[PDB]
Amino acid sequence: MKVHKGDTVLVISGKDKGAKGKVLQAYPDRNRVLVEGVNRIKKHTATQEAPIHVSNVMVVDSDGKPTRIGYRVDEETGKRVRISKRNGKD
Amino acid sequence: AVPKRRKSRSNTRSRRSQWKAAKTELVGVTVAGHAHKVPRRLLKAARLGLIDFD
Amino acid sequence: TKGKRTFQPNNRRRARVHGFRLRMRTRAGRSIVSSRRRKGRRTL
Amino acid sequence: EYPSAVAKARFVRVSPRKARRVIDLVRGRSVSDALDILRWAPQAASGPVAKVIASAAANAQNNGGLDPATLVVATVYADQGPTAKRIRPRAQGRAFRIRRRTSHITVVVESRP
RNA sequence: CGCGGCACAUCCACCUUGUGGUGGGUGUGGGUAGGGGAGCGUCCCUCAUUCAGCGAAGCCACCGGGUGACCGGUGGUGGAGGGUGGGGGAGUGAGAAUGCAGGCAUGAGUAGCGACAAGGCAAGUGAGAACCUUGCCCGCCGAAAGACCAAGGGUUCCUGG
RNA sequence: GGGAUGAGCUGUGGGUAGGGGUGAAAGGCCAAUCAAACUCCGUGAUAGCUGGUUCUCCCCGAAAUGCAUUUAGGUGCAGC
RNA sequence: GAAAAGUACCCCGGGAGGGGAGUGAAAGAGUACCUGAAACCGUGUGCCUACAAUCCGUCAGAGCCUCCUUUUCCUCUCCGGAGGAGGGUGGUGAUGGCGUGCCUUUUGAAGAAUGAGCCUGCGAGUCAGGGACAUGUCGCAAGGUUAACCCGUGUGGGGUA
Ligand SMILES: [Mg+2]
Ligand SMILES: [Mg+2]
Ligand SMILES: [Mg+2]
Ligand SMILES: [Mg+2]
Ligand SMILES: [Mg+2]
Ligand SMILES: [Mg+2]
Ligand SMILES: [Mg+2]
Ligand SMILES: [Mg+2]
Ligand SMILES: [Mg+2]
Ligand SMILES: [Mg+2]
Ligand SMILES: [Mg+2]
Ligand SMILES: [Mg+2]
Ligand SMILES: [Mg+2]
Ligand SMILES: [Mg+2]
Ligand SMILES: [Mg+2]
Ligand SMILES: [Mg+2]
Ligand SMILES: [Mg+2]
Ligand SMILES: [Mg+2]
Ligand SMILES: [Mg+2]
Ligand SMILES: [Mg+2]
Ligand SMILES: [Mg+2]
Ligand SMILES: [Mg+2]
Ligand SMILES: [Mg+2]
Ligand SMILES: [Mg+2]
Ligand SMILES: [Mg+2]
Ligand SMILES: [Mg+2]
Ligand SMILES: [Mg+2]
Ligand SMILES: [Mg+2]
Ligand SMILES: [Mg+2]
Ligand SMILES: [Mg+2]
Ligand SMILES: [Mg+2]
Ligand SMILES: [Mg+2]
Ligand SMILES: [Mg+2]
Ligand SMILES: [Mg+2]
Ligand SMILES: [Mg+2]
Ligand SMILES: [Mg+2]
Ligand SMILES: [Mg+2]
Ligand SMILES: [Mg+2]
Ligand SMILES: [Mg+2]
Ligand SMILES: [Mg+2]
Ligand SMILES: [Mg+2]
Ligand SMILES: [Mg+2]
Ligand SMILES: [Mg+2]
Ligand SMILES: [Mg+2]
Ligand SMILES: [Mg+2]
Ligand SMILES: [Mg+2]
Ligand SMILES: [Mg+2]
Ligand SMILES: [Mg+2]
Ligand SMILES: [Mg+2]
Repeated sequence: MKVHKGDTVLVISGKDKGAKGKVLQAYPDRNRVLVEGVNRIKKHTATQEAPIHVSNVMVVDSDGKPTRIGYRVDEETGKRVRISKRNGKD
Repeated sequence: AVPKRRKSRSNTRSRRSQWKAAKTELVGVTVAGHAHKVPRRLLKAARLGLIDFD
Repeated sequence: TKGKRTFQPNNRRRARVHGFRLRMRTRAGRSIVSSRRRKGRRTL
Repeated sequence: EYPSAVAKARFVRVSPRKARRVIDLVRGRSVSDALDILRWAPQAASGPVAKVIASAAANAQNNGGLDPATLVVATVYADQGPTAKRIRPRAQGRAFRIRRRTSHITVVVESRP
């Protein structure tokens, strides 16, 4: 994925469209993530979050608005660094 | 001797309706201060505590 | 022979008549085992 | 029209024709009158048929708040369920089919003076 | 024969005067084997167009239409594909093969429930006992219906469920 | 009911194979099958024979005779 | 089912199964689960049926039941249609007449000749080829046409043997 555990995300589709939360756990072989506060499930005892598909969230770029995310060879270690589109940071 | 033809819906239902259970008569019993209902041939044993009412 | 049936089991005679080391002695038997590997039988 | 209660009994391992012989005794009778007809009926299907009238009388009193002395068996029938198939070996290498029939039993008791 | 609808052949009139159309006479129209002509419905593709989560298909019901195969409307159910027109292609239409597969009736709550040693009571256990437990009684085998191996079987043995 | 110290019965292991075996001989038997076993392939064998062959309407509409036939319940040609 | 959010808790029951709650857009999706056809099996209800001989239909036809409508009346009259009279749908059918199943195969079958218990699904003139004969139709025309092959992203262009 391009979405990791510590990332905060914006829900862009679904019932909770517009909610900003952060990923609690990532499930790469299902393309699903757990975001805190979204699609709360009233499960019968014996409410927590359900996982949503990763195509319904976008990573927030630490300057407000969400973004598609890109890569950048840092030229000093040889490992790609996950950088933001729309004004190009981290 | 096998049957020659299958019976119609009218002919199988007329015979089959005569397979029916005969219900029994029930009379009244008061034992230990409790009103029950038993068949009349069990009336002596109901008055002697020999019948379980479940 | 009243009451006697065709299959009287004996495990040493199943192996000496139908077993692996008899199949592998003649060409007819090697072609049977090669054609049961080819079909996919678990038992040869 | 009248306040009622429904209890169903699914996958009862009683043949549907044998169930219907013993519900003909209690159709339209009151619940007190039907539980003791089914108490003294010698047939074996009277066991399961009595428990569904009893669980219909319980749902009327508990879940509906209805008077037990005014309940009557308004509607009872026995449908059928799935049938398991078996084999009974017969003479000279014949094999015949044996059927295990099941029943669905519905009781609608209603409250009326 | 009378009155009204349809179809086919032929004749007479015309409108690009047979590729045809319209109108008017007369004649004809039972039909198996079989020959010729013209169509309905299902599916897929192409072009054009038009519907559809404000509910496609499929299904069910009611009301209607056509000369037939069949069609349309409206509603219920349902949850994602259809309708029309010019063309193209068919795994294109079943009631019969002692056809094949699956589901279900009829016989019918009927035959049967596997030897001619034979069970009974008391107590127990349990939601439930003719059949399980324990005790006593009665009966049957006793060159086996007792006790051991072999072949064969393969965990069926024991304990707790 | 026959034999029941014998041309006896039986156990275990072995041998003989399909126009071949084996047979105190019945065409018996050779894995519930035998006047030539079973299985797979040639193979979708072939059948002048029996059966089946699925929506519609419009128009016309037979024949069961002749001749020949290893032919007579088939087919060629004529007739319709 | 989008997601297991697969029904906490209470009641009846030994359980199984259910009812109420609750989840879900929908349990008219509840691990027997998408849609849910027919055979077949019940329950409820309208009409008919216990003096009649029935290929089970068809035409004539009385009554009963149901739901809409024409004329004054309950004129509470905007009401309501309240009941009856007339008509009209829908269901049923006392009674009268007529009436020998379907298929196959035959000179001829309702035949006591054959096949079919029932429903659903499947199950039979196809394809190849510069083949053969005959035709409809299109292109070129005293000529018509290429085959293998070659070049192209293809259905296009070459290719006279
Ligand atoms: Mg998405
Ligand atoms: Mg046997
Ligand atoms: Mg005529
Ligand atoms: Mg005609
Ligand atoms: Mg014809
Ligand atoms: Mg709707
Ligand atoms: Mg389709
Ligand atoms: Mg229709
Ligand atoms: Mg519709
Ligand atoms: Mg629809
Ligand atoms: Mg369609
Ligand atoms: Mg088209
Ligand atoms: Mg076509
Ligand atoms: Mg077909
Ligand atoms: Mg069919
Ligand atoms: Mg059939
Ligand atoms: Mg069958
Ligand atoms: Mg009988
Ligand atoms: Mg008996
Ligand atoms: Mg026994
Ligand atoms: Mg006891
Ligand atoms: Mg003795
Ligand atoms: Mg044991
Ligand atoms: Mg044990
Ligand atoms: Mg003697
Ligand atoms: Mg003797
Ligand atoms: Mg002797
Ligand atoms: Mg021989
Ligand atoms: Mg001889
Ligand atoms: Mg034999
Ligand atoms: Mg031979
Ligand atoms: Mg060949
Ligand atoms: Mg053949
Ligand atoms: Mg004619
Ligand atoms: Mg002849
Ligand atoms: Mg000829
Ligand atoms: Mg529950
Ligand atoms: Mg509920
Ligand atoms: Mg809710
Ligand atoms: Mg739905
Ligand atoms: Mg089901
Ligand atoms: Mg379903
Ligand atoms: Mg009468
Ligand atoms: Mg007569
Ligand atoms: Mg004859
Ligand atoms: Mg004929
Ligand atoms: Mg017949
Ligand atoms: Mg007959
Ligand atoms: Mg028959």
